[PDB]
Amino acid sequence: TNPVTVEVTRGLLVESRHRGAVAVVDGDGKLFFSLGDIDTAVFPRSACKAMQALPLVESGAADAYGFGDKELALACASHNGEEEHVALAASMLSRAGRNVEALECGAHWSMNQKVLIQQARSLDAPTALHNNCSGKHAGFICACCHRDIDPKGYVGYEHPLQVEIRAVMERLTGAVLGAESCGTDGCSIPTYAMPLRNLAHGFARMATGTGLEPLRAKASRRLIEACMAEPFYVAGSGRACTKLMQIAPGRIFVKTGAEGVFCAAIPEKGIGISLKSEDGATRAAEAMVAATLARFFETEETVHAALMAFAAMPMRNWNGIHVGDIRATSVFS
Amino acid sequence: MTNPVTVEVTRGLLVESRHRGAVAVVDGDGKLFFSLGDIDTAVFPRSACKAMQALPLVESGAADAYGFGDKELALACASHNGEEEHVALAASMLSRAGRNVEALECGAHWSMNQKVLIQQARSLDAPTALHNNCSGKHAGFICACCHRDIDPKGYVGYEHPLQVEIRAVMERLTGAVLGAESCGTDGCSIPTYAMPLRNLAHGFARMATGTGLEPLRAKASRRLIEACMAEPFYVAGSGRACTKLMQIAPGRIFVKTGAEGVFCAAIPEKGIGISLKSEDGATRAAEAMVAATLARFFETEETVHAALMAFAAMPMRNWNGIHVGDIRATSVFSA
Ligand SMILES: [Cl-]
Ligand SMILES: [Cl-]
Ligand SMILES: [Cl-]
Ligand SMILES: [Cl-]
Ligand SMILES: [Cl-]
Ligand SMILES: [Zn+2]
Ligand SMILES: [Zn+2]
Repeated sequence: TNPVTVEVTRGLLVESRHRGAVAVVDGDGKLFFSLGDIDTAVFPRSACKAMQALPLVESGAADAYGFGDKELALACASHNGEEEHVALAASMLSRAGRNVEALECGAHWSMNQKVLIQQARSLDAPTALHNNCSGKHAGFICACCHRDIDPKGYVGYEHPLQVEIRAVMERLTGAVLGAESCGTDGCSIPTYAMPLRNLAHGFARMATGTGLEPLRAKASRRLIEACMAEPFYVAGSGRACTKLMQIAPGRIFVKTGAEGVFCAAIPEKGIGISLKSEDGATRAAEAMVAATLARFFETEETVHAALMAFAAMPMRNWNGIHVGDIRATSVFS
Repeated sequence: MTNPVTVEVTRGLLVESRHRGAVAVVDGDGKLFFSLGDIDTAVFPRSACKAMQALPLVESGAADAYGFGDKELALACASHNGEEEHVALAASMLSRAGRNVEALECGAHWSMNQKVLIQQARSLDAPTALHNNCSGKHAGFICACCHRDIDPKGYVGYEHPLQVEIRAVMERLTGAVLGAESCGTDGCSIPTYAMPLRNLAHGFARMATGTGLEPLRAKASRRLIEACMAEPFYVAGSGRACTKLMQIAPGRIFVKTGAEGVFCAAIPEKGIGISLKSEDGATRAAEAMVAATLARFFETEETVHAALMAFAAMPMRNWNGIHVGDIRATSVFSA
């Protein structure tokens, strides 16, 4: 029965309240911090894209097509459909001998307002390349092509790619990922509900290598380093996931998920983080991931300060007037 | 007292996300017909109570002096998309008070509606104060001031005669105490007074019924509610919940959204007022919750009930158009 994790104030008062759950786990699976119910299956949605990109790396497809940090970042991305994202994804497909028509994710306008205005002014309609999951889906197609697997139907539950992804995520998290746990994601691929505890543990393991074979440990290390090295390619302009990974370069891994999921790691402390705003609000998940991270940087005041700017964000109206704050509650203390 | 789960968002076989909330349904006499959760704790009505804020426009006689039909009264009660028709009409309402866009103190922003925003972006460098979802309410405020020879400059300020009047009107409609402690600044820079959901609902029941109101306030309230139901495009716009909900049973259902997951409603013919809040402020929950609450009163009107249940239980389709799960008001709305 989940505690209030974020308050949203106006004048002297709380106007809105979010409840959520948080799991912080080390490489060995030891629990360092928890809020609310970390045992009920939650859909990680986009928060677990890095786990899904392991096939791209472990298959040798990354090395074969000359993917560096930018390409791997995109594979792990919910991007804004900025031209830089669109041209990188086209490039990943091109090097595999494919193009946009291979994408099975469908098209949508940026979920960033500033980026949508630019799209609206430069395009008649978005393409599948503008889909926030185009880099992941381009990873998928590249993984298939490299291995001589026809990418057609790569979204299918019993396509060999999704078979491999399910086995990989079972191994990382120790969760049972089958029909019971399964739903269709925004891009038409499977997403697998699992306890927050197991999702945090999966991330701790990618972060530490603990419990993984060398190949999976190495491929996990490359994916995380790539996201922290090219955080723009994970999200883009004005995005929480990009800015959070610019506070302490190379030290903090974060990834947003649809419906208020966040995953994080701090490799150097060997911890994985997962959390869920019960109502699925993004603003709550952002404030909660910042408050949770800040616990581990209390001794580093400029990093703590930067994190607290997301844990306690001012809101201004259309005239620029401060009206209240979105703030993580004292349960983070 | 903890708020019950009012809305579930499903994916595959599971609940993906849950919203908690509160609902009050009150008649003209203040009798409670239906409630969920805490309807006693102060909540900010935000734009949900624009119809009450429009009383000075009508009761001053400003609406009649400036030739306002149902469209102008609807816009005055509106959180509109900033479509061409809303922008022109706001501009007309100001023009009749001897004013223009510079008179507006609400500031500018791009459309609440994505499709309208794409249109705005393609045809404008930046939006003006006229494009602001509250520009009709603000044009009304300025017109009420100009008609009475009150200087509209600083019309947003707490002790400006308009704001003093709005507090007095809203205390009379709601029976709520609206002072400094309850006050916040709204998205449009005017005051917004947190009050119990029960008091908000009662205020709408009284506008809906005339019960407890002096003849002039009773008449002015009937005019505002009628205009909103007569011209629901002007209350919101293309694609909008508020417009579509008032096109289900033309002239019979009043609704209005508020920022942070508020809805207010009335069904004048059943003598009832409705208020509600998604505790987490989610629009999608408040929409599901107002549709389920309205549906309770139309169960034997199968076309209307079905049309309302299309908002209370709604399929989610992904970018490829595949059904992935539902946004559904829970069963506490049937019990
Ligand atoms: Cl996105
Ligand atoms: Cl392994
Ligand atoms: Cl650093
Ligand atoms: Cl003008
Ligand atoms: Cl009265
Ligand atoms: Zn996706
Ligand atoms: Zn307003």
